[PDB]
Amino acid sequence: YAQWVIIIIHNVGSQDVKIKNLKASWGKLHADGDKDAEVSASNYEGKIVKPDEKLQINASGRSDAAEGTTGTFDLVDPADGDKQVRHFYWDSPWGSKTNTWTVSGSNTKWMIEYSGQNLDSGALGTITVDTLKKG
Ligand code: NA
Repeated sequence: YAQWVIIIIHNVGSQDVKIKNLKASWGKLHADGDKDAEVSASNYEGKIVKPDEKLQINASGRSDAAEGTTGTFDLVDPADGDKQVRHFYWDSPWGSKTNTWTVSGSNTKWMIEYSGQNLDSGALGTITVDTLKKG
């Protein structure tokens, strides 16, 4: 449980954004403040984050294995036929390997800002992702 991430998507613009394809390849997804309460990625599939709302994802390594947390998701634009906005990848591996947080993709109608990631040894930490559809 030393390897964990909290990802907070904050819609700071005026247009809805949508999450799809959340998947942890290592570790689990869990409820806020509750690593023992696992949650399904399907609870997030297609969820809309409205203006000024936040959506929180919590992921951690396994309780009974030397396994960190790794995963991906996409943000898409529900006003534009779920057009891809950005792809996201996280990795907080068990052991000495540094952490990774990677945002990728091109959709010039959107601005995406993130901060909080710990790229050194230890947990990736709490990453806030602000989203804004440009006017
Ligand atoms: Na690590």
